Amino acid sequence: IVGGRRARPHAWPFMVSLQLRGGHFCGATLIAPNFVMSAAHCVANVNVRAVRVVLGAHNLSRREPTRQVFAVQRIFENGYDPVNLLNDIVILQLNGSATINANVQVAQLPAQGRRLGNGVQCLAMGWGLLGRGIASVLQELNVTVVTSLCRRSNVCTLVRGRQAGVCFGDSGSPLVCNGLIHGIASFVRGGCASGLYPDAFAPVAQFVNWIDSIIQ
Amino acid sequence: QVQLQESGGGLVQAGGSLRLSCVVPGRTISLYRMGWFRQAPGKEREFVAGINWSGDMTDYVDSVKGRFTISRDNAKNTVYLEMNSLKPEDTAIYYCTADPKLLPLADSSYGYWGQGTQVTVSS
Ligand SMILES: *[C@@H]1O[C@H](CO[C@@H]2O[C@@H](C)[C@@H](O)[C@@H](O)[C@@H]2O)[C@@H](O[C@@H]2O[C@H](CO)[C@@H](O)[C@H](O)[C@H]2NC(C)=O)[C@H](O)[C@H]1NC(C)=O
Ligand SMILES: *[C@@H]1O[C@H](CO[C@@H]2O[C@@H](C)[C@@H](O)[C@@H](O)[C@@H]2O)[C@@H](O[C@@H]2O[C@H](CO)[C@@H](O)[C@H](O)[C@H]2NC(C)=O)[C@H](O)[C@H]1NC(C)=O
Repeated sequence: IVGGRRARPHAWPFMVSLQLRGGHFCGATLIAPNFVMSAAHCVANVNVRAVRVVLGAHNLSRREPTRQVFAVQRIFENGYDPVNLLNDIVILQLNGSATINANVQVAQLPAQGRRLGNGVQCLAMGWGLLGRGIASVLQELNVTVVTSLCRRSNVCTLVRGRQAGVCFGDSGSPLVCNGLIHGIASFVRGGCASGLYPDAFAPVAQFVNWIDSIIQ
Repeated sequence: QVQLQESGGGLVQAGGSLRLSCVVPGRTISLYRMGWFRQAPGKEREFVAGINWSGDMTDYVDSVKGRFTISRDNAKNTVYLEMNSLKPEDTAIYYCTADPKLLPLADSSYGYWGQGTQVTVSS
């Protein structure tokens, strides 16, 4: 997250860190005690058996007893097309069930087919690049929905008046709009915080019935 | 849409030099990692070299360190592979690669691959 701010500790208990060799590489969202959702490109050509799903984290540079670590049991995608950047969404089943508490909670999803209009105010977040290196503390950022320079197959956002936006390592992280998870960070154009192109998110509302068919 | 068109292959004499290029046609998606893999016939794909989106970090295979240099040009969304002191064991189809994941440059988890170009080092 470029030009964002440190989140309050455990403000977004549904926020997840996906790690490889102990290092954060993508975000995800807890959508049931035994399922997280992230971006399909986060597991494309990865050895899923080594992916550690970390729940209840805040500062990735500190030892945190609030954390709950799971492994990935199964992968569920729905027409992910890397060539055309479509349906960048994956549901990862966990090898167990999370203990729901103050620091680990399930996210709420929108109704199937709910489209957001221009100007809707959202909150983006993640442990990706700051512009400075990877963030230690979870970062959040106020963003606004735009339908220009964006496809019907994405939810796009922009920061009005400043050089800020999502960056590398924020992929898979949620976009929260009116309390619901409406986006999964997918890609940026013209580099991070360009002020030319909006950041692109997988449109979660287009997949709700399918997510629900899996997580029940 | 997302494409990797390479150029700069061909023949060279042992000890020679060659420069390869790879463009990501259009400002369609900013890819964190860009690099080069290579494959000799009937052998496995080999990471050769890689680079950050910023250019602050690079990595190479130990068999090409000091001889090969990888550079990037975000303005022309290109990557280049300067190959010097070429050995016949460097003969392979060189593939330009790209990927969005924030992972080590040497991690063989690249999603985007070019068609490859033939580099043939003589003897
Ligand atoms: C569910 O998985 C966790 C995590 O397993 C680790 O991460 C995987 C990606 C893989 O690398 C595994 O080999 C790792 O073990 C399990 O957590 C482990 O549990 C044992 C016993 O408690 C402990 O010795 C390990 O250190 C734990 N690892 C971590 C990082 O917490 C957990 O046991 C699994 N649960 C079920 C239901 O099988
Ligand atoms: C910057 O964003 C925060 C948070 O945005 C809200 O909460 C997200 C989780 C998501 O639901 C977004 O779509 C929301 O817009 C704003 O904080 C809210 O502000 C209002 C009024 O100021 C307040 O009543 C709410 O309780 C706040 N919500 C939370 C969870 O903090 C903040 O105001 C935004 N700032 C600007 C200048 O836009």
